[PDB]
Amino acid sequence: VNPCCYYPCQHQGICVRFGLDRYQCDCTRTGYSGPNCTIPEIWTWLRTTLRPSPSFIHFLLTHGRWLWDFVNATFIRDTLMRLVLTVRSNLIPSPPTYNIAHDYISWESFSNVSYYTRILPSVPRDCPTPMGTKGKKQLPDAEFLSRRFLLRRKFIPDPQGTNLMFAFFAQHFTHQFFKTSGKMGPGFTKALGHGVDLGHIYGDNLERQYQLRLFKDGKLKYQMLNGEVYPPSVEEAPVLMHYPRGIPPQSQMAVGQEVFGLLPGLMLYATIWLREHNRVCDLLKAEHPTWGDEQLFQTARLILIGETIKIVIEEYVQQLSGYFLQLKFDPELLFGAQFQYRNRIAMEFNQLYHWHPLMPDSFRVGPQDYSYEQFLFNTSMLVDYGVEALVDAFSRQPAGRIGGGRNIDHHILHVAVDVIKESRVLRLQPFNEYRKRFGMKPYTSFQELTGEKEMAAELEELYGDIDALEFYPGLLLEKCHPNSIFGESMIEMGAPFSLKGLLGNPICSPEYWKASTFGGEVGFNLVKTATLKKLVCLNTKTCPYVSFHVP
Ligand code: HEM
Ligand SMILES: *[C@@H]1O[C@H](CO)[C@@H](O[C@@H]2O[C@H](CO)[C@@H](O)[C@H](O)[C@H]2NC(C)=O)[C@H](O)[C@H]1NC(C)=O
Ligand SMILES: *[C@@H]1O[C@H](CO)[C@@H](O)[C@H](O)[C@H]1NC(C)=O
Ligand SMILES: *[C@@H]1O[C@H](CO)[C@@H](O)[C@H](O)[C@H]1NC(C)=O
Ligand SMILES: CC(=O)ONC(=O)c1ccccc1O
Repeated sequence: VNPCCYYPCQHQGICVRFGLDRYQCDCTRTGYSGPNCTIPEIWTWLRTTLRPSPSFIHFLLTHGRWLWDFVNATFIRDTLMRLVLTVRSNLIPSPPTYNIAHDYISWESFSNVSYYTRILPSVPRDCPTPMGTKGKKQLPDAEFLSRRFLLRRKFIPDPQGTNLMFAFFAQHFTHQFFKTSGKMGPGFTKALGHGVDLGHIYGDNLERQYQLRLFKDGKLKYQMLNGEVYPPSVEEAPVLMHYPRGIPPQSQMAVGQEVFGLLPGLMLYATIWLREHNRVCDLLKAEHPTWGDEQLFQTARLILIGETIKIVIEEYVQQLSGYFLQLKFDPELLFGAQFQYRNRIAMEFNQLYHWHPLMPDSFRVGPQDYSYEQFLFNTSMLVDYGVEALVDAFSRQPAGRIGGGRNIDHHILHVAVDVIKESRVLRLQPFNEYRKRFGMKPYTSFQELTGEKEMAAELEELYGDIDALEFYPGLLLEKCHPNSIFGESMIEMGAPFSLKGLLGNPICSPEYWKASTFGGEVGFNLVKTATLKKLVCLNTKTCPYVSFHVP
């Protein structure tokens, strides 16, 4: 039998088949040696024995308010942020490694970017079981597993007080780089650029961008309604949008991300950013009167990418982490370090980001409470209430807890189901194996996994062996910290993926991080000082309560 099915190689060592039945682990640069890369090197042993547990670190980061307040105001802040930035990233490989077609390095894997990459090779198609060596011959019925462990029974709010403003941001944001090609199958992505390219505002292809663009003052096309500014209609911006048959082009808003029409929350953020883009153009023009359309546009896009990356690090991630340490966005922190300014979206990263539990039972907008069947495709609510109106409403309603289990609304539970199904087609490796990839002890029992005995008990009869527990279910059912939005694994695995994909951008490089790049000091500060509040209020008549945290 395929020896690599036993996943013999520890610590990032590579399992290669040799002869008819042998195998060898390439322990190059893994820090360990031996047949399976288990014998540590002197420095490696020290490092691994002198590293406080993930939970301990988390502890230190979420306590000592008085302490941090003092640290955050010194240089230690920067020092730690850099540590975080670097340490966390070195986990994600770059240049990227494998994809759904190759479980080994290949020039194509590195060239063909329609491919999502993956951190761990697939479970060899010829292993005794679906997960490799352990578990039953057939995995739990996807749907059952979902109804039994992910379906929300009673709404469980996120203890960290995260709101829908955050939720919808997360959705809007991720959908600029998570765009699975329906025409190519799983593992493929129409979101080339694999990162924060703001393709969800400008489009994933030129023609579409060109269509979305006004080609005057560098501005982006738009339309006026009730005296306010909203994205143009599909009749004026003949772009392709995914709306249900029966809705005329004059009722569809063209934005950059085809799917964004299927939720006011999305189209909301779409409007906000469009608004901003246009505004930045104005700013740039006052400064550079000799500039043409292209450059005004091109520059304005770089500024928004900067802003986006800023707001995500200092307010969005901050929100999630709940850290007392003040996260900081400063491309310079890495100028001394060894870092590759490029990113390649991983399928595992895609899985992990399905945060559907955030969605509420219903959507409250003031005295009015809207249902899914009232929200999901409402092509007027946005224009009816207005940007400010919604931002105030979404900032006040709490999002649901992500980790914990049984907290996904039925209206959208069908997704978590496909996520599991897709996982198997992608032949993702076992949860534990991924745990190790991200420097964590594998779980020994389902009862160590979940914080309890009853659910674990059932998961055990179903999966057979904790070592068969799949990637997504593991992330979503794993026990949660004291009162955090999710578990250890979610943080330990996701943080690397998110920090790398944030700093691994060309504008974060020393070659790009110049003021000239953003049209001078004016444009540069726009980035250096961007904030969720400003992003909203500097583009709306009134200023509502805006924040990722419910008041
Ligand atoms: C009312 C709210 C929401 C609805 C109706 C919804 C619906 C969907 C649907 C239908 C898919 C496609 C999968 C399929 O064809 O079965 C999807 C994918 C996804 N959703 Fe949600 N979603 C919602 C909220 C969210 C939120 C809050 C997040 C968190 C950031 C999120 C993240 C994702 C991700 C990452 C994907 C994968 C996209 C891809 O692979 O291209 N969704 N969602
Ligand atoms: C990236 O890889 C995919 C799959 O390896 C390529 O698509 C396949 O192309 C071959 C020959 O053109 C066809 O026989 C298949 O039908 C295609 N399959 C899919 C999934 O579309 C794709 O051409 C590659 N992209 C580039 C530009 O290199
Ligand atoms: C290497 O791993 C294989 C499979 O798990 C095992 O049979 C073998 O005993 C291991 N060798 C060492 C020295 O750990
Ligand atoms: C859309 O929302 C408005 C209020 O924003 C409501 O009056 C109307 O009934 C909704 N239409 C739908 C989708 O049922
Ligand atoms: C210190 C650090 O990396 O924080 N990151 C996160 O909390 C984080 C962000 C996005 C997704 C999952 C996460 O766990």
